[PDB]
Amino acid sequence: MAKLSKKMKIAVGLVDKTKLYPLQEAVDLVKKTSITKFNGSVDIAVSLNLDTTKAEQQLRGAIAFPHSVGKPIRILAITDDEKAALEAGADFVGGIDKINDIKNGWLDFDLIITSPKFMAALGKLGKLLGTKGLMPNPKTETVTDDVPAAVRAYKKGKKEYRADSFGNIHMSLGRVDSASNHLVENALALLDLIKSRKPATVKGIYIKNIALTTTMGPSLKVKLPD
Amino acid sequence: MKVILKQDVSNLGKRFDVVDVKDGYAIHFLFPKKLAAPLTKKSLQDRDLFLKKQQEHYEINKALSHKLKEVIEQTELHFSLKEHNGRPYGSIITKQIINQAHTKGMALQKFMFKDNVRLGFGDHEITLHIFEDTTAVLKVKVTPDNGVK
Amino acid sequence: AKKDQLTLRGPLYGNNRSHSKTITRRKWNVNLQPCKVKTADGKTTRILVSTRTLRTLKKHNRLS
RNA sequence: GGGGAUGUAGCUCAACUGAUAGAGCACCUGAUUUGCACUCAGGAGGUUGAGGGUUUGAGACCCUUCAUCUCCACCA
RNA sequence: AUCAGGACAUUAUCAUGUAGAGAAUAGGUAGGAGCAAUCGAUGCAAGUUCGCUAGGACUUGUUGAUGCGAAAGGUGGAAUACUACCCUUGGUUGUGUGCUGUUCUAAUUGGUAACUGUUAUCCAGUUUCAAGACAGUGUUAGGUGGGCAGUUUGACUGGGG
RNA sequence: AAUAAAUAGUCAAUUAAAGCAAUACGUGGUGAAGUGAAACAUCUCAGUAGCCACAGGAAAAGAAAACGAAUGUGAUUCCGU
Ligand SMILES: [Mg+2]
Ligand SMILES: [Mg+2]
Ligand SMILES: [Mg+2]
Ligand SMILES: [Mg+2]
Ligand SMILES: [Mg+2]
Ligand SMILES: [Mg+2]
Ligand SMILES: [Mg+2]
Ligand SMILES: [Mg+2]
Ligand SMILES: [Mg+2]
Ligand SMILES: [Mg+2]
Ligand SMILES: [Mg+2]
Ligand SMILES: [Mg+2]
Repeated sequence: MAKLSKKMKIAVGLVDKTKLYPLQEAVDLVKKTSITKFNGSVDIAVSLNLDTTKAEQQLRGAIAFPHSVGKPIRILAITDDEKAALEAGADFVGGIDKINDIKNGWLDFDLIITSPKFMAALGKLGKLLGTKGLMPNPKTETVTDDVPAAVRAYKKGKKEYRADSFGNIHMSLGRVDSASNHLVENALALLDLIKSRKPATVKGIYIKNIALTTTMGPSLKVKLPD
Repeated sequence: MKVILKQDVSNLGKRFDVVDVKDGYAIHFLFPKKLAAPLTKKSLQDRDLFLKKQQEHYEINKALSHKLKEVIEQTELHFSLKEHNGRPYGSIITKQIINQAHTKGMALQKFMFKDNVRLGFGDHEITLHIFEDTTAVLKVKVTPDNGVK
Repeated sequence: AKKDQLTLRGPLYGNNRSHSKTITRRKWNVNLQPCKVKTADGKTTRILVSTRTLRTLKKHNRLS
């Protein structure tokens, strides 16, 4: 076994890997286990009983958090109504010209929002943007006729969720300096949404494990793990 | 089920001990060898009483023995710089009674039957091995100072 | 006969139900086994007792 | 009535569990003998049982079916 | 009862790793680009890990700080540190089970022999011999089973078949 | 007695048991088939006949770890509904 760092032995010593830590207590502990000088993320890993090979069991969508996750997102809007997207708070606007900029390698944005008309031009870039995950999806409400309202929703803290190949969802709930109640409310909203998103084909226990962690922390097995 | 063995066997228990084995091996083959009675007088509680009391006197002996041994290992303030001639004879031939004239009161009692030194009680101008055993199990070594008064 | 000597509990006659629930009379016999019971260190008779009675004797330290 | 597995050159089969289909046999050609056969090597012979779904990546993973098999069940 | 063996999931035990591309071993896939250093480096010799036959680390030192270019370039479907987590696989005993394989015996068995009850081929007791957790017996569950039992084996029909 | 003790065994004394009938009633064990179902195997016949054991003047049962749905009844047995 690799020797744990000096700070982490202390942090791991603060965490019982066996105990079923109640949410609230976990959030307060997760904030305390942040050993970093930078403001870490508070992240949740939810292990689901999903066969993501099954299209009906592929879980993907978006959730609007009640509270901001405290990460600024740079939004590129690809729309004919560039003015309304800018007034909605898009950081970049443009039509086909920005698609050409993306083709030339400009990627100083975190999210693409587009109108249905532009997928044919963006489809040619699927190899570059898709590998980076920047490709808009209707299932995420990133393909919409009302680009300005969606832009506002993402600035309000709307995030996409996706199951990995193992049926886990990984999402960032907030920052370590965020209020503990806000992180708890964000965590509840995700768990209730996940519960609501049950495929009719999934028999038995749907959530196998919930883990909260920081960017640089141990995982604090949420109450009722494994 | 719990069964007490009265003498020693290689596995399980040593003399008076208790082992929680299945019905299994002997039972009607254990009684004839009466090497492990079910309990003392077959009574769970009565065996409890008996074995408990026996090993309890045993461990109070353990306690007094530990006391003696450690007060020796920590103190051993038994000093005798008994006048030593050097070229002429000089040794620790001060039996042990003079040596125990410094044990009780100033230090641990150090019972008479507990220092199992040999008939020599030191016979050199130098420190030698002092054998004190609180019991037959605890081994105590004393190497006190010596010199010329 | 197939019976205990300490108690008197013996066989039970009943039905042999099969598929189509056809009736044929059958008999359940007790698990008679031989055992030796000491009594005041003497008279170690080789009695034939059932396994239930054997368990009762075993839990009673061979008392009967 | 379910449960599982199989389907790939004409045949017999690897299956290349996604980073772009192969072997023996069937057949053509070449060499190959006085002749037959034998023998050796190239070429040809593949739309991966079919349809749908996912991702940048599936004959290959998933759904639906088709055919086959082995199991069970199988008191209208 | 004991012993030995693997088999099993596996306690406990660390190594091991390249689609290509990208110097990159990328095992994958998550938070996200650092973080260790007298508990001491870099370069080299001596061993070994190892196939992508490249690469990988380690320890046997020197050494004494570098950094480090997988911190920060770099291309790549996949990416860089480090928190990860899962690891691929085996590594040794291994855990507690059963699985065949021995030895020993007290259970138990005997239509071996002897003695006694006893003027007695039975029976009982005590031995001795031979087996032995087998066997036999009880319960449960498969297979074979006209040996045996209970029944069935239609109507029309220029009589019946 | 085997075999020291002790049992097995042997002997003696005392006390009870045997059997019968009332072509009838009770309890328990065991327990069919003719027949019906318009066949027959489920079922019925039927726990009947029969066989055996034990009685008694009756026997059996009997004083709630109960009925049961309520401000409920309060051993067993037998009759009507
Ligand atoms: Mg009948
Ligand atoms: Mg005979
Ligand atoms: Mg047996
Ligand atoms: Mg049978
Ligand atoms: Mg037949
Ligand atoms: Mg017949
Ligand atoms: Mg009939
Ligand atoms: Mg006719
Ligand atoms: Mg005719
Ligand atoms: Mg009949
Ligand atoms: Mg009839
Ligand atoms: Mg009465």
